[PDB]
Amino acid sequence: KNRAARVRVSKGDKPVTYEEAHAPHYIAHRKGWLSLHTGNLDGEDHAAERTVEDVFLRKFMWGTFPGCLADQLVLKRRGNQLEICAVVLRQLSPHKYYFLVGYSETLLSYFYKCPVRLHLQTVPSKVVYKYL
Amino acid sequence: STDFNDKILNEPLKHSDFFNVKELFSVRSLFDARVHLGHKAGCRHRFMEPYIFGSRLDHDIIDLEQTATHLQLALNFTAHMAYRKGIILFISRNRQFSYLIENMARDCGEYAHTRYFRGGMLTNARLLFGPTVRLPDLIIFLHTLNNIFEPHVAVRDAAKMNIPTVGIVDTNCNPCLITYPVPGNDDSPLAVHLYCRLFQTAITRAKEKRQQVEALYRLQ
Amino acid sequence: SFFTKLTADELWKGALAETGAGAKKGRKKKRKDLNRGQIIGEGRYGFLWPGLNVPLMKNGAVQTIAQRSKEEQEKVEADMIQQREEWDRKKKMKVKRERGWSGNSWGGISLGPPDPGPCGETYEDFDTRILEVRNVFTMTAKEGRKKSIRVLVAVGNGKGAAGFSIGKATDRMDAFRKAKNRAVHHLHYIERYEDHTIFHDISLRFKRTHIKMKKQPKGYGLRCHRAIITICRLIGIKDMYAKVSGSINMLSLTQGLFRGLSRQETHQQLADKKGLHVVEIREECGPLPIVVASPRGPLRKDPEPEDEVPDVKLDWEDVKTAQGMKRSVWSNLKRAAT
Amino acid sequence: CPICRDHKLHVDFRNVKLLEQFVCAHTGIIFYAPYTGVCVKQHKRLTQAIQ
Amino acid sequence: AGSRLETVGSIFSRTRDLVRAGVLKEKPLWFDVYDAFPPLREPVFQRPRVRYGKAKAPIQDIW
RNA sequence: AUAUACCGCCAUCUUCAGCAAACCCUGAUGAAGGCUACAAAGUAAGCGCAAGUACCCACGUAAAGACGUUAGGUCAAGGUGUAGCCC
Ligand SMILES: [Mg+2]
Ligand SMILES: [Mg+2]
Ligand SMILES: [Mg+2]
Ligand SMILES: [Mg+2]
Ligand SMILES: [Mg+2]
Ligand SMILES: [Mg+2]
Ligand SMILES: [Mg+2]
Ligand SMILES: [Mg+2]
Ligand SMILES: [Zn+2]
Repeated sequence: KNRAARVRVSKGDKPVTYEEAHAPHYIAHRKGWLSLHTGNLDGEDHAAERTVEDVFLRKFMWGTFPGCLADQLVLKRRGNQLEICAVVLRQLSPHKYYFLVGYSETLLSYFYKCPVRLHLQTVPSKVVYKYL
Repeated sequence: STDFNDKILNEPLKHSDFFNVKELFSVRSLFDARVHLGHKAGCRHRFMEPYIFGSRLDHDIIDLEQTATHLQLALNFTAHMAYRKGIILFISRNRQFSYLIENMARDCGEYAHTRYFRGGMLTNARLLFGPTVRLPDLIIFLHTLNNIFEPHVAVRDAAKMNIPTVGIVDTNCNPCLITYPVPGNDDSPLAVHLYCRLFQTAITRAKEKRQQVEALYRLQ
Repeated sequence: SFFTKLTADELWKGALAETGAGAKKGRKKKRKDLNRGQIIGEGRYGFLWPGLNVPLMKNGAVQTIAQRSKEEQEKVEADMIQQREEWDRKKKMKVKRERGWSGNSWGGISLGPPDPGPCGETYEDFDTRILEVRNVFTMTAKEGRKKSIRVLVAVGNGKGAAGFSIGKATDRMDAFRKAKNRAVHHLHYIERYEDHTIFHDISLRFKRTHIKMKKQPKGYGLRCHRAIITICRLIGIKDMYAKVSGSINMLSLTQGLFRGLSRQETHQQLADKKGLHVVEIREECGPLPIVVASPRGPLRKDPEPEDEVPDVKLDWEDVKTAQGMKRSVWSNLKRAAT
Repeated sequence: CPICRDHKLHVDFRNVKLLEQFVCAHTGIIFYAPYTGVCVKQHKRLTQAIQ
Repeated sequence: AGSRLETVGSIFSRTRDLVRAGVLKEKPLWFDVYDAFPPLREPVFQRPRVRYGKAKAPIQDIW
């Protein structure tokens, strides 16, 4: 039985977002990609570097906004600008949100030698696409 | 509110025949409609014996005197419920009279269920229809038997839900759980038409009398 | 390696190992959320980041990056450990449950009022008692042996209204809910004589269970099978004797008890039926007659036959007890108030 | 027991309100010790106080 | 919470008893009409039997 | 060391269509069972099938294929519970 990135059915008490609710075979059919860059296009280079950077960014944001991310990040790369669109929760204080936004922007910019912006979209609670 | 209810709801309960249902029929009318013909003596039901006049050549004859008394009571109950604005639901699985009963229900402003009675219509009503649905206040069985000669499951379900049931019980029926049994012939078109006309007339009389009494009270 | 680290959800899933071949047929560990007490911006170096773990503005001046002294950080860590251990201790400690018939038995345990109904219906007045919990197993084609709970519960208001129900569920709590919600739709009403006992002696047999219930005077107590004591407390009966012979099947016992208590002729019913006064003669009240019920309709002028010798089918146990030949080391024992 | 667990409860012949709780209001007979759970000592004191 | 025990008493008896007990706060719409004009027989469920010995149906042929 | 503690990814029936919570009913309120269309107690959210989608059509092939079975495979992808070594 296929297990890859599938949230198996339950008694109907498990809330799941749009991303979780959709199995791998729905990528490009019902769900897009969480990281957009030119590394994987034909004739382009640095796919491995982009993948490693994406993985580190995801871990770093998860650990830097603990219990705040309401859904997976979206990593967009335009030229050398890196934009992290993050959906977060309206629990942490705005002071701490701003502190962490500035902190993450600066640290990631210095670490990856590129201008990094972090766009937070706040929601009251995790958006539930369906109940599994 | 108190005086309104006292004089509207409880006023008719002080009279033996407030709606005058006895005039709607006579033993002669029932006879002419053939209300007195039952099934063969072999199909007879043990609980229908008290209402059977006899057996004319292995054919049961329903005592139309008892039918007249029972029909008086059933019509009076139906009239009082219609006056009180309760929901009256006509049930019958006789496909020969499904159309007629539905038309009578629509004309008299009440409801009908002449189709396959799905399980739980009454016992599971809140889930099936909605938590705030209003169940019928009276169920009138024009044929208490289903299409396999068994009692309509609605009879048992109505008894469960405490919905009074008027019901025409033939000599092969089981009147034990029917609140107001009316021993009669439920298979002749004449008899079924007479029953439909009687209930329609009683309900219409009750509703119009309710309106008239309300107008009389509210105009003063 | 940083890149080989996972999240708390995945780590706890793997460590606890709820799902698995072991849990398939039962062929402990506690999920501790380690992010509970942690504060964003608190690390072992004791840095005070303005705007994250300390107030941004102090007395109108923007604070600046500072570090707690070593002793201050030690104090903070000690306080954190204190909170952790207090939370763990309060988690480990448990409240003592009020046992039912026995310490480990579900029977006799209260379940609370039945859940409120949809159409503005509430049963706070009702109390629910568990009479039995079983683990019935059925062999299914695919899932080997399948475990289920059959619960018997009795609800009642203590004012006559009482019913019982069987709930089936894979989970014990769902079984309880089903049973106690179904009970309230199947309430009997039991006539109680003077609101403390039954109207007359009842000998009945439901399937292979015989129940012999005796009407008793005030203050006699409930000398009945423990389940009957529970059901009688629910119904509202204070005083009655009851002997259960034959099979002691709990469900047959409950059903037969309710059948007997529901099919009893009140004194008013007897007086109406026989067209006579029903007269009570209490030994405590001397020869004074007490008309407990009188016919609603006319009263018979016929004094009723005086049968010289009754034809009642006596019970050998009653006869033996009356004659004093029943010397049981187990009868008339001293027991807690019931 | 009920008497020994509450030191404010005193078994004294003038404490009729407490003494009544251990006499059946319908028969007037002092409940035997297992009925109420009172120890033998406190039951003897209760019986003496009731008398 | 009307009792769903259609085999125990009649709808009238169950409704009356529950109202007396206080389970039913308000009498159902039909209760007053029933109490005023009851049927000739109280509708209590009875399990039918088959006559076995010398018992015969009291129906007499109409001659 | 332990796949007979697991997460992770899967084989298998599956070249299946059923799994179903929450209710209702039947069986005397036992384990249990719940269908007849000229219908006779079942209603069912959700998952699956189906549908939708990719390739060259609406066909076909992919993909998908639930709940469960084989303590099926993997502690040697990695992580991890328990246990074990630390000159
Ligand atoms: Mg496969
Ligand atoms: Mg007929
Ligand atoms: Mg113990
Ligand atoms: Mg395995
Ligand atoms: Mg394939
Ligand atoms: Mg498909
Ligand atoms: Mg193996
Ligand atoms: Mg192996
Ligand atoms: Zn003591």
